[PDB]
Amino acid sequence: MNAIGNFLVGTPVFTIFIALALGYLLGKLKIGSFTLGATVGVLIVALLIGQLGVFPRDTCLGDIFFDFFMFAIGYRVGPSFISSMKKFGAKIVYATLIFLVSAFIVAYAAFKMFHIGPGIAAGIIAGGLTQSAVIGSSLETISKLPISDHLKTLYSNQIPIVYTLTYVFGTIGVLIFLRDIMPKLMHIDLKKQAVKTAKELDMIPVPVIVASTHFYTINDGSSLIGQTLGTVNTKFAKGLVAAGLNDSADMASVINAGDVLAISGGIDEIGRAVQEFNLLEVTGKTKAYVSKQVVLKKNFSADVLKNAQDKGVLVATLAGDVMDPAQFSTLKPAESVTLVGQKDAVSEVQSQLGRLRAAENIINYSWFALGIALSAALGIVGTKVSGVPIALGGGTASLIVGLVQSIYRDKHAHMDTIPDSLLEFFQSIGLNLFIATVGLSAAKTFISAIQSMGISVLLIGAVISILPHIITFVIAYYLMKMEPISIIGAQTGADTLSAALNDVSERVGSDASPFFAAAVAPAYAIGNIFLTLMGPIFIVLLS
Amino acid sequence: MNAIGNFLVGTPVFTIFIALALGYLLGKLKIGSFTLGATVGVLIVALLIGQLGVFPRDTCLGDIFFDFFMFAIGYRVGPSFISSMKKFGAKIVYATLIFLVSAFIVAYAAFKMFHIGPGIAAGIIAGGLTQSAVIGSSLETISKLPISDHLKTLYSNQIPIVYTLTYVFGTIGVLIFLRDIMPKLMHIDLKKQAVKTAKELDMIPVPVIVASTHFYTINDGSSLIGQTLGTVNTKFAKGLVAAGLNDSADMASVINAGDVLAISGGIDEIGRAVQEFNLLEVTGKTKAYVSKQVVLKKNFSADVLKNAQDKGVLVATLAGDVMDPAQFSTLKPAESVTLVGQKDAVSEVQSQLGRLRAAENIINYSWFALGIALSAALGIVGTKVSGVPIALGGGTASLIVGLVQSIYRDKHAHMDTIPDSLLEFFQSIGLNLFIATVGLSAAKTFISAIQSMGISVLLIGAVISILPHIITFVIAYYLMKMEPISIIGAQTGADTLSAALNDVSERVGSDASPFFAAAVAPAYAIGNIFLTLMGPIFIVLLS
Repeated sequence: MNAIGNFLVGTPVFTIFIALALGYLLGKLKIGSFTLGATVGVLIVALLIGQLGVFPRDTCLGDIFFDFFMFAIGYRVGPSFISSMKKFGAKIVYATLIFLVSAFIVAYAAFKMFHIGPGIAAGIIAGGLTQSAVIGSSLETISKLPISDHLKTLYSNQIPIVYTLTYVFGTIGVLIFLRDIMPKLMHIDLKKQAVKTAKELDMIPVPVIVASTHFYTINDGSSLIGQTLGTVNTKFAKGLVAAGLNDSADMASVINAGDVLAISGGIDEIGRAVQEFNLLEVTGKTKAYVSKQVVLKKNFSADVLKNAQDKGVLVATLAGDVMDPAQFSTLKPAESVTLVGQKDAVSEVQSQLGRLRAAENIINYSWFALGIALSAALGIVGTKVSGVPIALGGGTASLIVGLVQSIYRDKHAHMDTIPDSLLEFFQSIGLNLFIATVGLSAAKTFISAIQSMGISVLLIGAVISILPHIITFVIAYYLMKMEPISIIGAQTGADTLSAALNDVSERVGSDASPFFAAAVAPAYAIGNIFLTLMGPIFIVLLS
Repeated sequence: MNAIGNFLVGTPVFTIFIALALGYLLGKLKIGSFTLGATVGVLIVALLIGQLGVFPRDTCLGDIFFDFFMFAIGYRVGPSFISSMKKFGAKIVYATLIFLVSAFIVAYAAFKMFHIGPGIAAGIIAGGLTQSAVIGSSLETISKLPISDHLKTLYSNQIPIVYTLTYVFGTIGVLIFLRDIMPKLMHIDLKKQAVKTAKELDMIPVPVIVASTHFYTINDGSSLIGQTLGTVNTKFAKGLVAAGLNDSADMASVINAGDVLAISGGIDEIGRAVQEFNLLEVTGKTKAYVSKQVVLKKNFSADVLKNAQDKGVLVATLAGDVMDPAQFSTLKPAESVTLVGQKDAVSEVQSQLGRLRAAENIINYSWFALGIALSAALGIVGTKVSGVPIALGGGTASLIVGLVQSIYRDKHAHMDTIPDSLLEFFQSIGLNLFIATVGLSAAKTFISAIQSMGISVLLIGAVISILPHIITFVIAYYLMKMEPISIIGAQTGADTLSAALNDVSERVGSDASPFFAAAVAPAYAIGNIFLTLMGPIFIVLLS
């Protein structure tokens, strides 16, 4: 099997993209009502592939794709972050500070009970709590510690092996617990509860009757013949604007036989007018009638918005449904109205109302590249506390950069934005590629550590990974009376388990995935910082 | 400036994603009617950034993104490749074999005239003809050559520097020549000529009147009252099918007052029926009426397709427009019909006609990963000819894999496909990232080679890069009577200038970009192979 092993180690792209192809197929497997999922299928396939030969750890593609994934989450959760935090931010910050202290207490108790060594303790924590930087901080701390050189070398060798052994369960077992067992224990369905919580806020509006233009043709003998376009437009009720005879929007032309009288507005109102006047619909071939999206200026005038109907343009909300005239005064700057009608009339009221909103299909390459560059530059930033180095790291820096960038783009919508399909693809493939890389990097060491310290360390790692979640769940749900989706998001952020984000978001759906990411984000930063600090203090205490 | 240089070299992601952000902004600059373009803006910004400090060449991200770009082109050009090759494939293969021999003749003549050394000759060819593997093949050949060790070392040192000096002009000047000067010299507009050539084939159909369902409400006193749904459906002309009273598709129910009579078909025909019966349109809230896309089976029955109208389902082409019944017999297997109507009736005729077609919005992660893995595995393949190693390489292997994968998916459409927006994003960012990486890798050597062999080598490289294009253009347009877009594509493929693909495709537009890529692809492979072989023979001849 030396040929297969040599080929797989020689070509890294082939291995990481053949573990990402069979991994998804394995993830699509459904047993009963339980689906393995893409992340678990990739972490299972990558280990078996990595048993074939030795694979060095690749920090060149995996880290960049993880940065892309974190930026995708931060950009997708941008607009709703403030609204989510105003409702549930202090509860989440009080649940992130309970999981961490509970994990500290449980780990200390188990380590004291089972006389666990310092290196094994730091490896177990780094694996079960799914924090990789713990191994580096522990290496630095054990280097500083005044111990014998042989003991320091022994601990520094023990740390990576225990981390690799425990990390396998700390990604599958914890994810299964907080994704399948947890909703059942809380007597709720993940999808249903997330959708209901998102409906409690203004996230998922009902589908609205879009207001469009129909090119009706006037037949001879109609009562509309002999009357001006302005007269007919005034005679029409709200939600029915005459956009102009033929291709002209002038208000003084008379309706002679053989002319097209384009009518814009809602479907039911247009149908009532059609039944009233016995008009005949014709699929008119004209490119002079359009719907534009206008971002209101800082001092948008109410008079022009009110008189756009008189000018011949239908004003509607961004969704597409026509809005009541009384809503005109309630409108505020930075809100995006939609003007539907003739080109000449829509290009003037837009000129007096604000500026055109950029469509979602166009991709802002400069925006995306600047976001990635700033994410890297911010992840560089760090500082040392009590001789222990900490930093924002790729995850936190990318999350913050995505948040601020999406908030700025939402505030000023005249610039283009990265499409949601692209963001979803990056969110999916970025985390899965990182999981594949780490699984391929650590499979032989895992099977070797099955033989030595095989059972005790694995079981203690499972206990330290599972028990804090249980106690924090009991405290939050039975005493702190949270909502289930917030509990799950706060725990996922506190544990710093990025693998759970993709799976829980895909089970929730795109409707409340922004809510889940918003719940995760504040927990993620505090969990990252405290878990990074968790290793060195444990080493100092135990040894 | 040592702090800035150290930070830029230390963080590679920051540098390559800050040269990709300012690069696009510089590319958006428009002077007169000439736009620099994304690729030239990135190659200009990256050189200035690379002058700050020394940057090692990164073959880890750039090569993978180039593979992604080539796969994106190969997948986008998949379905139309055979149709394009049947019309213009031999002309393209006869223009790829003229550019290469012309370049050989011109390079040999210039090298003999100016007593050009072997290493400088191989570097000039590798730079002007934009083929990087030439430097490696030349290094191997000069290693084999029985020359003095000092002379061999001198040539091996000279090759990279001359390549770096000449490569700057061989990417900007040639692109400008074949993108701006060439259309003007051919008295055609690139966009207009490409659109006309694509219209000559069946690529861009005119927008078609989509056939949909309107939920009309029967009012009291209507002539439709007292008649069965089947009777009304039979009384309706072609293109007007009664999809069922209320939410039931049964053919025997009578039309009582207060019922919704959903009518499916074309807008103008529905409007004529509305004028005939004075029906009132209502935005009915029902999810039981849908349009599905059915891929016909190998033995699709004509009887069921003919009687779908009687059953209550409108059959239409994949575009959306209703089709004539006489077209039913002309339909063939693997063609995708569209069935519009009630859920119960559409889920049965589909069951007897074939299988549902997968929507474009869904992304096939397994398909994409398998494509990338097979591209890498095929790029591994190679062989040696006359002691000179050649291989398919990333470009050719990825192009072939994308072609065959897209053709297979088009043949069997029941499986999902990678979205076109994602393919476009990869095609854009993949090449630009590679350009940024190579420009950052070679800027100090470029400015240094400005001082030594600054003018003569640069001018000879420009001549060898430009003149073969001119003579092959004259031969093709004035004697071989080609079309302009085919000439441009064949030359771009023969020169193996992947940087021109993105810019010419973006100027052409998405309408005929598949035609341009199809014209490029066969030229690309032969150009790659012959340019790879071009170096060693020149070294052997000159020295």
